[PDB]
Amino acid sequence: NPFQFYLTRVSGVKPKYNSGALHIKDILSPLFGTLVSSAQFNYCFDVDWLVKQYPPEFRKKPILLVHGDKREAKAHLHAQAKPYENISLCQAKLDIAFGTHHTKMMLLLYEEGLRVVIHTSNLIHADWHQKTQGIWLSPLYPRIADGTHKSGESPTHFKADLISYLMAYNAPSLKEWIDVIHKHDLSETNVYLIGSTPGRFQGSQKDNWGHFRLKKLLKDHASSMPNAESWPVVGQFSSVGSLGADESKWLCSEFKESMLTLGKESSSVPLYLIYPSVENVRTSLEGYPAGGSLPYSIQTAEKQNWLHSYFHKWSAETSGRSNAMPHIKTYMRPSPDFSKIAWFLVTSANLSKAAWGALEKNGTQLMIRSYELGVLFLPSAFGLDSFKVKQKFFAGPMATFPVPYDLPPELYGSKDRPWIWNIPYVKAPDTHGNMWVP
Ligand SMILES: O=C(O)c1cnc2c(C(=O)O)cccc2c1O
Repeated sequence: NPFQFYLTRVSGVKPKYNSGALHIKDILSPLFGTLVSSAQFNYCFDVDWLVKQYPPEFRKKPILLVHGDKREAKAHLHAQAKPYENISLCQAKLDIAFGTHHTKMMLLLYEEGLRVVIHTSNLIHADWHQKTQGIWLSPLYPRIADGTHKSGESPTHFKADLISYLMAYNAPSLKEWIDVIHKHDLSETNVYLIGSTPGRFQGSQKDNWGHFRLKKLLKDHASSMPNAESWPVVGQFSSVGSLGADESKWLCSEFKESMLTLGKESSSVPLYLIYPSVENVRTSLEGYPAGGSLPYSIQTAEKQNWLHSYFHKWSAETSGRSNAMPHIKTYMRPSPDFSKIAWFLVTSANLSKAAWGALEKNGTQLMIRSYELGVLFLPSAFGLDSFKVKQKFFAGPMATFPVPYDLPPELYGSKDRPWIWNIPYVKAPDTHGNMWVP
């Protein structure tokens, strides 16, 4: 397949639903390359667990942990890593309030080249156990011969864009990785990088990040089709931020407007949002504890009940993952009969202004609070007009895109409620016999 989009392994599904899936031990295996050094960008780390996922022969190679923790949380992470002399830490600066470091990425330097992994899982056991998570695996990027002067750039500008993302940290440990990337040939890359970094961007920088970055890519590298107004937008996420008192504040005014862009020309486009119901969580493989990773608070939700009429259940029969709660986040543009898609994005970014950005200063400035990272699949980058949707995710022309959940999405029933993690659920027990009492 050309897309190299994978799901993580799920404990408890039949082997046919894990055949093409990846565990972190598979990604770090010597079959993928002979490791020299690695950088782990993430949010939450269990360092003891993380080191055990590297093959024994590679467990003393240098590891850089890139995180956003401050104060006591920072001290706790340093204490976790102190027993391992080969682990260094890089604290991503977070100068805007309520921002976090959500980017999930591995940089893997081998004897044989370089690989980039952009994914959705925290580096803790539970995120790789029974959740639906997404992985994009780069090709093995060869080193450019010393003395050869090549760009090593792809038609999607991935090399320059990844360097630009890392430069935004202003961090000495990442300048080392920038120099590594400069020395490798990334020309085979067929995805576009979509990142968020904290800041206030105007003018020439407005299109670099967040939902304006997506809009720019869709204007430049996708084509509008007739009846484009009939092609829905689908967003699928594991958390929701405060979006405002009604849909016109942000969701349907600037977010949806960026997502409905196609081509360079001058809305009743349906918007489907997929987010687990309480029943989805109760009957999941993990039971109610799965909701520990779906952190929608009652304080936020009670301020935006208008939002929940957009919500659709989690269903993933196509990949055997209906009971594996989603921590992947995806956004896409299906055709009116959901048989084709105009593009697909997998990312760390949840449905929030912090992650995607919000316009400020009379619409002249995009303010982003957090670090996020994802990759965009555009048909034009594969020589196509659209992607056909793969009917079964793990089944057998390889130019069909593996969408990991069912289409069309199913609207919440009248008795369904969105999972809200900080209220009790004591009416019916979960798959382990327990209630939820936060
Ligand atoms: O992967 C992430 O980016 C991420 C960020 N935050 C949380 C929280 C929280 O914000 O307290 C609670 C539970 C899960 C996550 C999580 O998975």
